[PDB]
Amino acid sequence: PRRRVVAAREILPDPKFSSQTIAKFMNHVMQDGKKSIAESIVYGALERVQEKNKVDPVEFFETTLEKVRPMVEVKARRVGGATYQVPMEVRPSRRTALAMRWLVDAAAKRSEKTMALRLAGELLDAAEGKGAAIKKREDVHRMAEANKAFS
Amino acid sequence: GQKVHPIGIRLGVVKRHNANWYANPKQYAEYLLKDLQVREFLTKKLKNAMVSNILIERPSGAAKVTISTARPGIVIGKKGEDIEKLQRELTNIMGVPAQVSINEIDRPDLDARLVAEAIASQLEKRVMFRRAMKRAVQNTMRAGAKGIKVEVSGRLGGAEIARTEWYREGRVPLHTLRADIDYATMRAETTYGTIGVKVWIFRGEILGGMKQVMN
Amino acid sequence: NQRIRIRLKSFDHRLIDQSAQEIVETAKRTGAQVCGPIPMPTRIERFNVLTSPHVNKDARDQYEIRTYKRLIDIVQPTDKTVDALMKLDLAAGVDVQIAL
Amino acid sequence: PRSLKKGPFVDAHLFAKVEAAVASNSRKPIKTWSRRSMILPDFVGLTISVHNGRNHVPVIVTEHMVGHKLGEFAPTRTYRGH
Amino acid sequence: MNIEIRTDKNIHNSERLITYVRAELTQEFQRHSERITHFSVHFSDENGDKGGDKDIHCMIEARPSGLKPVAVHHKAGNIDASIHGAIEKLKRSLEHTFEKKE
Amino acid sequence: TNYGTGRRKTATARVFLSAGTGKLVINNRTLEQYFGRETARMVVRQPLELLEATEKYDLYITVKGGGIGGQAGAIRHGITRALIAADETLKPVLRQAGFVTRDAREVERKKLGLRKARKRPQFSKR
Amino acid sequence: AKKGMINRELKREKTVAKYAAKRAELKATIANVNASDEERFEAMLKLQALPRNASPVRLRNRCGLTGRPHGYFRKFGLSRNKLRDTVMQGDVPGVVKASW
RNA sequence: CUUACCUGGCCUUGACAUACUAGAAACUUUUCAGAGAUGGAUUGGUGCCUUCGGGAACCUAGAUACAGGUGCUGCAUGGCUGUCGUCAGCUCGUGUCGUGAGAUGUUGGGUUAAGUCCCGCAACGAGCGCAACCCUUUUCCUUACUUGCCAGCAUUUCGGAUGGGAACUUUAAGGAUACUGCCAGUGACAAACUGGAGGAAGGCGGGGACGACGUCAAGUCAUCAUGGCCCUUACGGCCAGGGCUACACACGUGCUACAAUGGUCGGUACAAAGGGUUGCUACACAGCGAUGUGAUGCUAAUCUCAAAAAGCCGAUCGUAGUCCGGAUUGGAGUCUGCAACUCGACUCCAUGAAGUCGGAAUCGCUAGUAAUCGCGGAUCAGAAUGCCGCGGUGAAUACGUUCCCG
Ligand SMILES: [Mg+2]
Ligand SMILES: [Mg+2]
Ligand SMILES: [Mg+2]
Ligand SMILES: [Mg+2]
Ligand SMILES: [Mg+2]
Ligand SMILES: [Mg+2]
Ligand SMILES: [Mg+2]
Ligand SMILES: [Mg+2]
Ligand SMILES: [Mg+2]
Ligand SMILES: [Mg+2]
Ligand SMILES: [Mg+2]
Ligand SMILES: [Mg+2]
Ligand SMILES: [Mg+2]
Ligand SMILES: [Mg+2]
Ligand SMILES: [Mg+2]
Ligand SMILES: [Mg+2]
Repeated sequence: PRRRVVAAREILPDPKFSSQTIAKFMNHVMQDGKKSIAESIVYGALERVQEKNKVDPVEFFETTLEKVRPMVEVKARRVGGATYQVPMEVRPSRRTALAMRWLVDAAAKRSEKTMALRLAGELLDAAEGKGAAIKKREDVHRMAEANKAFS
Repeated sequence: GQKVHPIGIRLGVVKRHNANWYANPKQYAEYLLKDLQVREFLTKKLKNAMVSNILIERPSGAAKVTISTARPGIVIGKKGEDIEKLQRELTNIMGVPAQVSINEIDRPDLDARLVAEAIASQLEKRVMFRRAMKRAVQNTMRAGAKGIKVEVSGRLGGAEIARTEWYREGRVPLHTLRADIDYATMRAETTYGTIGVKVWIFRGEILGGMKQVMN
Repeated sequence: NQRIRIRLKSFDHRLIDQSAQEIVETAKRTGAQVCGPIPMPTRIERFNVLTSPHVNKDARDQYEIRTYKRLIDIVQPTDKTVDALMKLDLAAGVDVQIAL
Repeated sequence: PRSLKKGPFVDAHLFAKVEAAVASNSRKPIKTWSRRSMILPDFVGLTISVHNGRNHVPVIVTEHMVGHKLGEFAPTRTYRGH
Repeated sequence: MNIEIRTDKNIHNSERLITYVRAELTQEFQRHSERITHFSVHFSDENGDKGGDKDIHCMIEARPSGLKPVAVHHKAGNIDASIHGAIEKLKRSLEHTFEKKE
Repeated sequence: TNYGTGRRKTATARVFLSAGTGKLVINNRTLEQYFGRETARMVVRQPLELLEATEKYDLYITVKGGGIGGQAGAIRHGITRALIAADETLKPVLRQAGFVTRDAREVERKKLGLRKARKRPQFSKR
Repeated sequence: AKKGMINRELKREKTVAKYAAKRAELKATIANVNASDEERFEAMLKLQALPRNASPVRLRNRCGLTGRPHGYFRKFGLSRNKLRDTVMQGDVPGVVKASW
């Protein structure tokens, strides 16, 4: 806005793992206020991924999130009637938000029977290093690298 | 743009309703229609007596009309015969018998309705509109209102193009709900059509809320 | 064993409270014991009325009317108390029902 | 549909005209405005002219029509195409 | 662009008028093409059942792809004159806006 | 022994607290029976795990109005107030947690000319 | 509305009042089980033979002051146009503006 | 019916008011002709007051001014309403300045949401607007103990059901509280602005009413009133059928879907606001069902509408135009009503359409908000996906004002 500084709201930690990050991820998954189904989906995916390799689900999630987080982005600047995409750094909150959104969207566009299965597949793919969220991270790096020249 | 009714906005705040009775959901419509009929009858009967308010009350299986008049003599009658006929007509109109009471007005030029009728009379008799307006404003301010406002709209002077003209002096804080504002409207029927008259009179700010009014 | 039930209905809570206070005072003068006044849920009735003569659906006035109810019991009443209650006058706007 | 327990509906004047016609033997059409009556089984073999809004259209009542209302055979609108 | 033309009770409207208005308006404003998606013209007679020098009001409102809708009014003694005045004013307004936005 | 009242979104909870083994009843029912949703149970349980003295108390709870989330919030508020009444020294930590505060958020009414409190009809400019 | 409309409404009400008793008796006979089938049929025929205006279904509510057939608002008996005026003059007991 | 439109059949001082004359209580029972409006027959009563020789009611018959008009003109008007726009502005008196139109005040610095406030200044003063007074929600206290409530006691066909209690929830009137009040900073040492303690709540706490001077010959002669024109055996009045529901098409606002964050089946929890005597109806039976019969309690914090649904637990479905979707059509019914053909709502059996996520373009929304889930009401014999309300679950994102508009 043109004034004020709106403060951020507090997301309570999830029941099972007591993680605010996992609670925020559930909020990203949630639709129409169906948070119970959101938790069911997320926990089913986490159990599925834990089945493949025996590791802490919270540690796996945060490692994959760090893998998928962005580094650099451009914000369009309209001067002289031209786009002038100018690379810039982004705050950690934006980093986490874009990472989570990319993960969820990639899972949604995957092709398994259930949201839990395809979310687990996306987490595994991001851990490996080949996924749609990884591709969006690569593309944003590529474009901010092409336009590095400007400040 | 448009404005809320000055009385309409203060019913439960600093003013009281003009009707005080209780009815069950079934007899409410009958009571309201008959109250409107009796008001219509009284307005026509007492046209020349300078009546200001009518308070219709149904205590129990009966009726009580309170008429506020500047000329109690005409309504009362020289020998009191007129009041008997009035109560007879009221009992004919309303199923239960009605009793009349009279409230004498001793400062008529503080009542918005009376001022509006006075202006409308001159306007129908073809006096200059902004002569009548200034006369009414000066009379009310001499009476002692903290402010008065007059509005006259229509074909003033017979003009083909209708217009509105107003004059205000003193204070008329319409947006203040705790202020005593009397509002009145009247119609003047002239050979060239209708002219509308609106009067606002401000009698200071009421203190203590509806409790002071003793509702 | 006789108990008298009193029910007051009005459109003005100030008037109904005045009436109930007068009833309880009248009972106290006679010397009987009375329970109340007991407030009862108020009824609200709301109506939407178009303000433009011809066509403006969004420009309306919203009015409401409220019905206020009050309950009183008087127990161990005496012959003088009942006659005092009947003799007491009634003001308008407050419909009073007396049940034996 | 009208409830069965009430039974079929027929106007009194139309009913009486039909009984007069059947009791006698005359093929003169019965002119009427009761499009809301039901074609009773005794109506078969009679010509009944039914108002359709501005004129009376004839109907020769046969076994098929029993159960329909009179107005179902006298259309009220004139449409020929756009 | 889709054309939605409307009149009032005084003016009197017909599908012939619809076809003619659509044809003329498209012919005049054919250059912009994709820039503009919707036209709506409206016709009235003000003091209906009387006469005067203007006595008829034409309006045309157009939606340009992108920028916000823009409107134009004209008063004239005849339907054709009102339409021509409104067309000229629209042309001038659109030219000015497009030159401004470049 | 010590009483507390909790309120949240039209829901009201009456909480009675007395030192005991750890029993917890809601409307003649257990927490698992009453709340089939895990978030509600976690919310109900936060205040007494916060003081690390969960099983040294016994609770008797009644609730009315609202839905599952509102009832859970009301029950937690009642437990917090019961603890504060029982001991004065609990209030600073409980407030630091934020349980002492009473949430005042409520549904906003529908408004004239609008589909909902804030949502309004479509105004197309296609 | 027109005086002809108002007079038609009044005559319809008068006819309904005239024939209400016979209509009710015929309907009771129709709904009576112990009554014979032929009696029920005759009751049905008489009810169908009654005058049309005797049927209350043919009555339309009207403002009373103006006779307008829309916005009737049963409780007050006035159409919205006149109800707003009467309310905001202060002549309708208990009715106020609503804000909640 | 509404109804103002059309086809046809009818009346003419009129369906409604006042003025004049004469006879009759008003009214009332039956049929007959007809589509009805209407017409022609036929029964019973003869009432209420009187200086009773005449009068009130309510009819009939004649005559004349007249009634009647949803006919025209919103560009002749009153009243009412929309929009710029809750935008923050708009103006006066006394002074001054200028030949004058006019100017100052209302301009300059900070600042506020704001012509809100503090400093200067040929200005000094006022009014209408801003804010406050009004309703609702959050915390607590007093009064009130019902029909509403059940903490300590007891009895229980374990149901606050009972004897009981006045604690708690609640109900509905009256009060308190919150004022930058206090601390640490900033600014001219001014207004004012940041960070803190305490508190349920902290810097307008969140919503609702409240519409300045004025603008668009803006809308409404069809709510109503009203000037001026028009018809008067019809542009007035009564009636039966039909129409307002038509269908080569084009637009605006919605509802339902295109499924697995889901469909179906079984079990199982948690609301708030309203409605009910010409009505809501416990409960038993009959029916697959819409419903019907008997019957019970309610003029209601007492009886009732009433089943809350999303939700949770278990089973099946396993990506198919499908166990997704429910348009269209064929049979059989219930109910409301004088009467469901044109043209009603709902129930059962059978059928199973387009649709597999939608061009350019464009809309709403900053928090208990959006999204989603169900419940009630006004109108109303019956007939809501519309309108006005109620509660349940419950988000995403604001770096910033550079380019977009007002
Ligand atoms: Mg059928
Ligand atoms: Mg115009
Ligand atoms: Mg909602
Ligand atoms: Mg609310
Ligand atoms: Mg008329
Ligand atoms: Mg009806
Ligand atoms: Mg019709
Ligand atoms: Mg106008
Ligand atoms: Mg017009
Ligand atoms: Mg204000
Ligand atoms: Mg017209
Ligand atoms: Mg008809
Ligand atoms: Mg229509
Ligand atoms: Mg299906
Ligand atoms: Mg297909
Ligand atoms: Mg209905």
